[PDB]
Amino acid sequence: FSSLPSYAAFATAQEAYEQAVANGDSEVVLKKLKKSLNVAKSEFDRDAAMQRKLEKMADQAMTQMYKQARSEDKRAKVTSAMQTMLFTMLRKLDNDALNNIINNARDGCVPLNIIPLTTAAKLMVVIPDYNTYKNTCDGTTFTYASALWEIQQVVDADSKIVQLSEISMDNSPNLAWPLIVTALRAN
Amino acid sequence: FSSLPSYAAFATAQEAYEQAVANGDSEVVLKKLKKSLNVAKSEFDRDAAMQRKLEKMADQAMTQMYKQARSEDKRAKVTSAMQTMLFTMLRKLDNDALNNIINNARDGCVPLNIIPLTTAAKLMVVIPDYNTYKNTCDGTTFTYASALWEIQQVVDADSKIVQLSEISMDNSPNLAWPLIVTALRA
Amino acid sequence: ADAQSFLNRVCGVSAARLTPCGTGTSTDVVYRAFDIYNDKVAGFAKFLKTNCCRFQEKDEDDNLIDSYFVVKRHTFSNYQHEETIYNLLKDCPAVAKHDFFKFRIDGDMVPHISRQRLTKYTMADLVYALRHFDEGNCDTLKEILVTYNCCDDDYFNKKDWYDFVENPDILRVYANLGERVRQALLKTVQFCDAMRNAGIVGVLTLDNQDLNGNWYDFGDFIQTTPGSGVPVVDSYYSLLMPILTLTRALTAESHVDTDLTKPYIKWDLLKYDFTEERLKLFDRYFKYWDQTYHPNCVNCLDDRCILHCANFNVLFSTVFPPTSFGPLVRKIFVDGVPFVVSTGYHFRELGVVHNQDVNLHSSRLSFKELLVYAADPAMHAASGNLLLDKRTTCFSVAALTNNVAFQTVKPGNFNKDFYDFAVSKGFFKEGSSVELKHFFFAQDGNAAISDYDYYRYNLPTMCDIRQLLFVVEVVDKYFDCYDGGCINANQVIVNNLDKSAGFPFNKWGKARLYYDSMSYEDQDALFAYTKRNVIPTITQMNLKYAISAKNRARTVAGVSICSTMTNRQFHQKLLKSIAATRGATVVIGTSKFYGGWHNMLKTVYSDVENPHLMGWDYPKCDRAMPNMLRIMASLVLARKHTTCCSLSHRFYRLANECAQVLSEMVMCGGSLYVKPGGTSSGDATTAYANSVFNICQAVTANVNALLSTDGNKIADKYVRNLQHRLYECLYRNRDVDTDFVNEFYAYLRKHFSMMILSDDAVVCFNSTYASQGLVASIKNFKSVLYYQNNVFMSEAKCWTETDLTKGPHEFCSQHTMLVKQGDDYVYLPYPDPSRILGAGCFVDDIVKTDGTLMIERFVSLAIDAYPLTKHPNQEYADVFHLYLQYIRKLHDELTGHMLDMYSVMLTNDNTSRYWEPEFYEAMYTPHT
Amino acid sequence: PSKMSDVKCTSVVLLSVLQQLRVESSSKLWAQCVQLHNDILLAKDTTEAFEKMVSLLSVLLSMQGAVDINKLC
RNA sequence: GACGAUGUUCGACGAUGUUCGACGACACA
RNA sequence: CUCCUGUGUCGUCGAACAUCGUCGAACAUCGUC
Ligand SMILES: [Zn+2]
Ligand SMILES: [Zn+2]
Repeated sequence: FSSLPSYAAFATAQEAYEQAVANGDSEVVLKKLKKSLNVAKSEFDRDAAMQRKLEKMADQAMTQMYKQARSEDKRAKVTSAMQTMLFTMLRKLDNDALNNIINNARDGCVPLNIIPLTTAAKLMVVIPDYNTYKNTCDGTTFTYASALWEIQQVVDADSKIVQLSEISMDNSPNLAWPLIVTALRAN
Repeated sequence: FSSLPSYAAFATAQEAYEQAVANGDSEVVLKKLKKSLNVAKSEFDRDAAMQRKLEKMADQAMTQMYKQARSEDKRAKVTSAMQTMLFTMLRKLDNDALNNIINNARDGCVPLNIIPLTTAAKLMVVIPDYNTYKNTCDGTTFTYASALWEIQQVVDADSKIVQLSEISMDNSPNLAWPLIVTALRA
Repeated sequence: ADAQSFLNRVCGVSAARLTPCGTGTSTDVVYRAFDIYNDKVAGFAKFLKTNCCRFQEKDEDDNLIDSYFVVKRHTFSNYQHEETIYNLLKDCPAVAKHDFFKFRIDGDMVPHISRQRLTKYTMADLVYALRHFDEGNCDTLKEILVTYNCCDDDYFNKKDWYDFVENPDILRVYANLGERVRQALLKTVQFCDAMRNAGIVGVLTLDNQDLNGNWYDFGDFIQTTPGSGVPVVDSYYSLLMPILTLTRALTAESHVDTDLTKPYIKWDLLKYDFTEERLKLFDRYFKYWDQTYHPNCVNCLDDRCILHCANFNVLFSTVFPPTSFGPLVRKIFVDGVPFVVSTGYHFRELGVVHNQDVNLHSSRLSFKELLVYAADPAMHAASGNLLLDKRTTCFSVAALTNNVAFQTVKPGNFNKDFYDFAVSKGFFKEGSSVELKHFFFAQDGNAAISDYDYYRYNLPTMCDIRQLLFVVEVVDKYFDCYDGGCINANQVIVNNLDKSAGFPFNKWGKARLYYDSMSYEDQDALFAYTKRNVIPTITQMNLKYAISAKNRARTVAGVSICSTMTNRQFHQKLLKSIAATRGATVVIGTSKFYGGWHNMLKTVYSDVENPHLMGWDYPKCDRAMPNMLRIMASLVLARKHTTCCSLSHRFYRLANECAQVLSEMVMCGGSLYVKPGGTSSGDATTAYANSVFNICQAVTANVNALLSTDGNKIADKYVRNLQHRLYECLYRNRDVDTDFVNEFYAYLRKHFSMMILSDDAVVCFNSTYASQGLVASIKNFKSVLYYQNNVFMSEAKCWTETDLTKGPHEFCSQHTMLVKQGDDYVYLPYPDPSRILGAGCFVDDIVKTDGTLMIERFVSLAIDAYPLTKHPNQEYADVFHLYLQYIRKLHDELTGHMLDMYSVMLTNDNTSRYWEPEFYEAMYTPHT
Repeated sequence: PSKMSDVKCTSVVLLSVLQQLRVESSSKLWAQCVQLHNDILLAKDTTEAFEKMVSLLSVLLSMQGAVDINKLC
């Protein structure tokens, strides 16, 4: 706190006031030394408070700079995550079926709802009752979306593998519904 | 507020100021005693405010730690306090079916499926001994959950179906005796 | 005798076996529905037809069939005029025979006109029966349904046969009239062509057409030069339109040769345009509707043109395959790597719309491009498996994973200390008024999809456009006192920055991450990009874990961060100006504390003369809300952007709102479904679009109540002129009459006061007018909901209060009670005591059971439960006193625990205010 | 109090206890438990809520998780 | 230059009030 | 690895401003010598 011009004036005025009070002279000079001690201490408190203000400004700058060094980190992390996800889901995407149905359109613009309907190589059927199963996925192969699918790995609501022989009319109250049938587009 | 060093200064200043205003002195004496009280009271307000801030921060940091400890205790003692609460308030209901079921299940006669409510639904309960079988069942009727059930078949541990006239005091040690009985609600 | 001679003359030449239905004079049929407009009366009401003498025809076996020989007895001038006008249109096949003749009735040659073989009812009768529906007075509708083999009386024997939610087979029963209505439309077009070729000018009304299609009553027709005739078909088509989708009139257009006895048309699977088909459908059924129809609403001229053409598109889109709507993907090469991204959209209402900034062959992706490419459902659906979900009837796009997710809800946590305290204070006894009714209900894995399946209540609803684009003007007048427009990214006030960011952005952070990662320039660039492109996003449904009185699951819809981020900049200025205005109709942002409830109530009651109160509800408000009314709400909200956005910017913002909130792809479970319509819970402007829809339905009920009364019996001349001009501004005027819009708005605000919050309303209406039929009653709301919302509003959920000293029976789940508060009588809102006790006893977290950590919880519950202390029922006040005593006990035991666990006091010198009613009492008094 | 409020609160506590024992990992059992709980909470007659409480408690006692002689000591 | 008097000037402190911000909780649509 | 939008109130903490008071201390004016 001694790095200010008014701190030296404060120390000097204090020393002069002490040398005066060690003698006890007349009040005409004593009061003037008290006034000088004021001017010193007043400018001292002024510049010290200004020093506190500037130190708090520096602290605010430090926090604002420690927050940007984390906002940029988070931005880079989420950018990497997003584009990794895009480039990853794109590898199970590009094939000849998609490039075949797109090249048949008027201007390469097809609806989205027919991309999995005509290019997906795996179906998933969720079946609530047994009559729905009997009318939908009876047998090992069935027909949906103008294709021919090949049942494999039918599971239940608990994600336990159900065998094709357990799905009967009498055993249906013994297994947890719905069943999630997985199929593969037969070539 | 009385233990700080400023206590003596402020007290002496206030006492001298009252004693001087009670005297009726000149105008300079009033202002000088007011000056003494001024500086004393000001420094006292200063360190008293410091103490108030310190004590408020202390109380805040204490109550935060208390809340943390209690929250951790609540989240840790769950799954062991919920069960004792459940049984405490199940004993208080004092029902004739729930108490029967609890007593059987604490003796060993636990069910194997949900106890049905319809007139022709199947119930399978385990029976671990003969004396447990002796008081719950006579002849064909099987009393469980304060209701009559009619036995269909009784099996042994190895699913060897046994009849009813074979379960007796002398014939008991010839089995493994987790007999799963079956019955429908009468 | 004379009657027998008259009968033989009425037969004439045809082999008609007639029986005298009624007698040999006028029959005076009981209350047929007419659509009249002359210098005295105007409206679509039920009048008393009295100048006909009908004879019913019987075939062999002498059993009666549905063909009548209506014989009129009008004067000579009209006789010759109708004969002259009929000798021209006679060649048309859409014209009933007429057989003009003269018969000596009393001695002197009375001239008669005998239209031949016409059905008991007309098309106006069908339209009035289906539009003004009364569940206990629908004899004409039953007779029409039975006569044409839609059903049989054993169908009406059951309960709720009319309901759309319960018994949704009434949809099939109605759709059994579709081919009849469609043949009527074709015969109307034939008649219009004959009128044009013969040079006839006249107004086509609904009441001059059989339920077969044949036309008659050429009374007000004027002859002109042949080839230059002009039919007027505004009222006809407009009154008819709401039943073109109710009865599925154009179902036969999905078949090969447009007949129901043939297979469906196997549309090309890659086809998405369907514009020539829409123009063909329009020119085939609505040929003489003389207003330009834009199949693609991107070419429209303003928002009224958008509403018009979108109405027609929502009719015509029921013919095309459902796999041809949704985003239009396209192969994009991002640095030699082929993407599949959305470069358009095909709406059921807005036609086809293409993105303007589509850049094939990119090099690198910035942050906003990564956002718009990770938010599209194109890359997520093109890469996932197919899916056939047999649990719903909603269209399922794809499964994003290899297995389905079955999400459950847990029960609540019992707060046993509060319950023990309550039962020690004498609560929860046998036969008590205050009992526990609000619990935490648990759900199993089949709850999310069973709650998503309730979107089956959103059916394609075509609206009466000529009245919808007048109701929209009156609603816009209701929303004039606000200030809206676009704002920059640095003016947006976002609260709760740590909430989820939708799908897929919730894999990487909350909304804080995406609001800190994007500079203000990135957000401004994204917003300015959504004004030239459509960004389809994905919402996420997930079950709600809260306390309620019904055991039905509750889902919430988490919309993405792109959609919310840009909708905020679009709408937030207007939304804040709505929430910061007091004294208006939409009481959003008005508090109930500090005398706010009293102020709201005193504002509703403002100046009504014979005031009654009234309140209704919308069954399945969010599932069943039609798409036309949601588009109308969006346009009314966006009408504030008259200087910041051009016309194309506003259209592309509307397209984005639709593609993101109205008909987006919903991820319910781990699979993408197609949402048919409704409202997304998590949309930025839900509580305000709901208010616009509420006011729209109320104004529609009012115009239906005023136009459907006999204008000959309105005793007041002012209201009679107002009804005349209302009809003339609906169906005879194409432009906007701002003077009459202001006049009707003033009429409503004076005789029908409203207090609208999101789908919750209270009305203080003039009871004398509502009894005479000059403002809306509850039956008018029931009718309007039936035909414009596809729900049946049961009058057991509505209420009515004739004594204003008791407030509304319920508003925002609060009851109202007039109490004395310091020489003044004020209205105070009190809750349901079961709700407060349930919030006390059952919590949703194990730490909220401790109590001492959660004293502010009970302070807030006691703030809400204070006004119960003014109730005349003693248990209601005991609720509040119980909460205060429990707060005191909690403070005592917290102090004990702090003194024992630690060793320091915690007086706090200020916690004694919560034990005493002064705090809570001052919470309900005006500030100063 | 009344024998109804106690039954509803006990059914809440009982389904909590069951959920902590990982019954949610059985579709059929959890569906039945949820049905019984939601039916006890909406019940009006005390003589049927007790039957559904019997059924739910029997779901709990058929397992082997909760040591029953120590709880009911 | 001193004496007395008022007020102007900053800083610390106390309080009140105002407004904004962060966190927690409750209710409603 | 899940919990949306909006509104409104309460509680705790922090910041800024204004007023008053506790005051410490410079002096700008007046009267006198
Ligand atoms: Zn248009
Ligand atoms: Zn704008």
